[PDB]
Amino acid sequence: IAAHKGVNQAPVPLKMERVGPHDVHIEMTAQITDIEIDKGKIYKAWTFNGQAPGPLVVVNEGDTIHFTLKNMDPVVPHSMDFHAVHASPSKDFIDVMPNKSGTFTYPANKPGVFMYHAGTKPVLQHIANGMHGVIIVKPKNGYPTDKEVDREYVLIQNEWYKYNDMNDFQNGVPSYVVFSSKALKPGDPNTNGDTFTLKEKPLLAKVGEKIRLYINNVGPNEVSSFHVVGTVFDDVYLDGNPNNHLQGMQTVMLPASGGAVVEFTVTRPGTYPIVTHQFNHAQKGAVAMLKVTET
Amino acid sequence: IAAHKGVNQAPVPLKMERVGPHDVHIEMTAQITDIEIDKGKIYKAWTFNGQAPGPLVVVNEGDTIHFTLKNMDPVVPHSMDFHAVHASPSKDFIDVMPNKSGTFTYPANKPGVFMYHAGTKPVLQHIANGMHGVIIVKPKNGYPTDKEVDREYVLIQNEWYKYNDMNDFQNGVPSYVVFSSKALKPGDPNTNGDTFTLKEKPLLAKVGEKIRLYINNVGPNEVSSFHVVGTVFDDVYLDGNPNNHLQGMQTVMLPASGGAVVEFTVTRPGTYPIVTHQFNHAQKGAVAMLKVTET
Amino acid sequence: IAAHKGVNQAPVPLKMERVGPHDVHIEMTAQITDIEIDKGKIYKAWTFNGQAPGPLVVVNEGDTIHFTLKNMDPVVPHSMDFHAVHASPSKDFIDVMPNKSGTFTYPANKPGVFMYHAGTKPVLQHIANGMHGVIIVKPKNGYPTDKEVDREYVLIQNEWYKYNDMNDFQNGVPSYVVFSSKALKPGDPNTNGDTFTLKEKPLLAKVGEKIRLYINNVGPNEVSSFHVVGTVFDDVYLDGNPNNHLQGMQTVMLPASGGAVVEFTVTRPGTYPIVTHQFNHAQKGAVAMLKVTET
Ligand SMILES: O=N[O-]
Ligand SMILES: O=N[O-]
Ligand SMILES: O=N[O-]
Ligand SMILES: [Cu+2]
Ligand SMILES: [Cu+2]
Ligand SMILES: [Cu+2]
Ligand SMILES: [Cu+2]
Ligand SMILES: [Cu+2]
Ligand SMILES: [Cu+2]
Ligand SMILES: [Cu+2]
Ligand SMILES: [Cu+2]
Ligand SMILES: [Cu+2]
Ligand SMILES: [Cu+2]
Ligand SMILES: [Cu+2]
Ligand SMILES: [Cu+2]
Repeated sequence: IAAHKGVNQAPVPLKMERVGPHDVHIEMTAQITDIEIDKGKIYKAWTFNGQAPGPLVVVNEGDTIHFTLKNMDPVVPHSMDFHAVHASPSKDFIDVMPNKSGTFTYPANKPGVFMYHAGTKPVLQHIANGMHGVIIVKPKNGYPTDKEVDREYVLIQNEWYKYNDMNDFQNGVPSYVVFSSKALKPGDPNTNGDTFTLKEKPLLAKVGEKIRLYINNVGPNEVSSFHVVGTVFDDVYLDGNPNNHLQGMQTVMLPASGGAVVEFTVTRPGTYPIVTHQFNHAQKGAVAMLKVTET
Repeated sequence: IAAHKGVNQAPVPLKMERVGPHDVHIEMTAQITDIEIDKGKIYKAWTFNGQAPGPLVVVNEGDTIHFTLKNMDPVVPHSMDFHAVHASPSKDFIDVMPNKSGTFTYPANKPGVFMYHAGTKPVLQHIANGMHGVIIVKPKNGYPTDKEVDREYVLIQNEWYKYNDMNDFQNGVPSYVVFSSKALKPGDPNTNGDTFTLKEKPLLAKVGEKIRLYINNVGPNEVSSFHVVGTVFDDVYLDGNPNNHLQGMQTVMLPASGGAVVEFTVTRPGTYPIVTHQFNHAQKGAVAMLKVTET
Repeated sequence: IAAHKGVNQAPVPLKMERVGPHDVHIEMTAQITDIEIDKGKIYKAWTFNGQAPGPLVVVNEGDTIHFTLKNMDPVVPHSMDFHAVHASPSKDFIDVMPNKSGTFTYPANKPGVFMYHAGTKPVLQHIANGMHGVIIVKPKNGYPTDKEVDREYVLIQNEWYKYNDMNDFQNGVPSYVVFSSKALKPGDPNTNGDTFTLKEKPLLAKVGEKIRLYINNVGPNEVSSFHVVGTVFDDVYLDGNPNNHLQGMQTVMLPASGGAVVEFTVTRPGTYPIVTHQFNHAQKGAVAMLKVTET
């Protein structure tokens, strides 16, 4: 796009603050930012806050979100749809024009691990170019396995295609399929959808821990067969809803936009790959690593 | 096919009548009928009753169906397989030759939302060319959320490929992916798998209602990531069996031939898109709309 | 590969023996063996024991497996990952060099129907070339429907691509998609992933029986929409874990590496096709038959 040539807007931190016992303000940007998705390969991504997937958002079940989008894009409108919320899409998920802001308010009344993404037509173009992320809604009553979990991380799967190519987006296999991790607590990694960072800087854990991953497959196009090598999921909550409780799964099927909370024990020191078991995607970049040490 | 050149047989209405407290007669045709699947694009479909997907069939759990197929096709045999039924496929799902009729009888002893389709080899050819549809079997004891539902519709997803091209059917991406809606009660829309009708004439509902959709992904080839923008499914029954009960899902994973009953509340006036969240398919036509008014 | 030219190593039988009330020894080979995947089409497969998928392994919940791999391949390293086990992947799923042996030990503490496969990079290459199979872990307390089942078989789905072509493995549609059956008890068929054997020598059953299938979709790349024509699954246990219990499903969604125990009644004599309902795959070979006789 001519107005995007040479544009690379520095990442802006997410802003969020609680404004009542059940209300939270959230302010994100829409911005065009170079991301290295594979070694030597820069995708000039359409992003929230300069990250793809965008920044993690976490609220409590029953929170109403007062959401502000500041469109830094010089020429393309953007918008936001959170899958967490009940809202009127033709009122509340509408476009914010270049160099403008818009504020929308809506409730998050269901617990889980929800995709969010731009809702601007063509939505496929916006998601593929990098406008996706996850919002976690914490159940008012937690999960029944909460006492057993020792450590937690968030992982997101997404695809990357040929650069802003709608033909490829609709009809082509993905060029890369990738994991990223978004921070829940200080010290957690916070990375972008690329083929390498979570291999070279693996997630960390300690021998014997029960790990929880909040996961979502944001697509745009592919389903995910989520698997952690060398373990079996003790407990899985589809879409992160506590009611949806499965046990002893080797692999979790995730639709496009599909989330889960999975929990597994790592019993031995060493490095545990984390994959989509659709191995063409795994080979095209969708392998993270978890390093488990006596530390 | 030479005998299909210029053939466009007018749609014939489904016939069905109850003949006992647990027996129902059903009579459908197999016919070759031009359907506009996208603006300007006519697919000379292989159809039941001149619709693709075919007409909706609804029976009660425990009903035995006495099924008659009248093959109006001048040259191609057709047949019918209902996924609802227990039957001998090599006896009961057999071909009916051109210009002949055949009657088969079999029980529907499980509740849910079942695909039906032609069972004539190559089955891929018959389904892709348009020989698919849904039969709903109503649970003897309803669903536990029945009292909460205010309005119901049926939606079906299917793909369309290059015209009667077996190479494309087996190896090619779909050209279109589409929703249609089939009527449950007088006044309900009854449409065909196309890219536009449910956008231009959206399904209707009223602010605050709990909506139930009986859905099925008939394929032939793709899985579906079913999602309704601006809401979360309060309750989902996999394959429409009341036992298979999930809560608070943002998106429902549907295999090829996969069904569900999903229920969600629309809280605000406006237009709610309904998608497969595999966005390449959504962009190739698989977006329906639900218009929610203070009416 | 030059060292594989003209190599066709005769299948070697699986070896397994119990060595304690909760310990079992297992010894498999890695070997290069010509398999006919379709009529006239020989794939020089990378295999365990000369079968693709490899031989069936069955242990009891709580068994520790002492596993030996003898690499007969003249030049390629191989390894083994069982999805059943808790293990350190970077210690326990490591390569065995040509003409060497390696022994690894790890527990199987969860019941179900688990994929196993080579864990040697690129893992996609190893699985696609034929290094996959299933290990069943029998629940300590069986399934709640055990008393109702009259007959059991194992079925595995896998794909075959152009011969050792990593580009095709990653980016290409499968050339064949196939079922095979592995023996649970003397007299059961034991076959390889091909387009024809289970059509020409169908599985056998008797009118009125409840059949259980232990199934797994090993991929490498595709999800499976598993369906048995002319019946509905009475009971399904996702991943073969008794807790994960669904009822009355027409079709079961299986991710890549995904397993299940499904149970269905055949009510009438005749031949029942067994498919992935993603019909492009079915047309490319993924149809088995079950012949049901008054015998
Ligand atoms: O299980 N992943 O190689
Ligand atoms: O834009 N569909 O959620
Ligand atoms: O034709 N398979 O249901
Ligand atoms: Cu309060
Ligand atoms: Cu506010
Ligand atoms: Cu955007
Ligand atoms: Cu969405
Ligand atoms: Cu009666
Ligand atoms: Cu009759
Ligand atoms: Cu037909
Ligand atoms: Cu079918
Ligand atoms: Cu003991
Ligand atoms: Cu030993
Ligand atoms: Cu190997
Ligand atoms: Cu694996």
